[PDB]
Amino acid sequence: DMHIYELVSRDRTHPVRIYLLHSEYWTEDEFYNLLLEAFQRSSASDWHLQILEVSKYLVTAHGFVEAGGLQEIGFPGELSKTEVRRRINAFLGKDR
Amino acid sequence: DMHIYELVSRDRTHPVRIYLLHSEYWTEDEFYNLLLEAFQRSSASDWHLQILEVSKYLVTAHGFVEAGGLQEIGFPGELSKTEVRRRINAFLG
Repeated sequence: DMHIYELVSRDRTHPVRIYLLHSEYWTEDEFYNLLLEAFQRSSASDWHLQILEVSKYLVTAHGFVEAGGLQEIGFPGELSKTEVRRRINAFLGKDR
Repeated sequence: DMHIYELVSRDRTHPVRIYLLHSEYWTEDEFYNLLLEAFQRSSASDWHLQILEVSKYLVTAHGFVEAGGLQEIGFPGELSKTEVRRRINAFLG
């Protein structure tokens, strides 16, 4: 039962999202503490670059594996199966 | 490599997020088609129940694996390594 750890570099037009996987659960505090650890062997760059370094350290030092990305599909819970199917068909066009 | 597929059921009080992992990459369209595929087998329920049926179908029929959840930390891209450290500490204490 794997767990997902995301690191975000916030930006107006060029945000960075890194999704890491681990087989174990890390509490939020443990998670933050991991970044402090990374902060010791990495350069003093700004976050948009530092995020890359922290990711590299979690992977090498603690067994996180980087995922290729995340795709999402959402609907209101109240939405009938017919309207869901409606919305999906409209989205798919001829790729059905 | 490994890819994440998240199904969301939006609600006023009990939103539900389900995170699925797969070894293989599926386009959004293919992911949508997977839902239609599951719809062939599933009940006539509203989405808040349907989502659970779709998840189970993706898992048992398509080799998707459910993840336990998702945790996230974010900072402004422009933020210095110095201030990042300070926020982390502020949060921890």
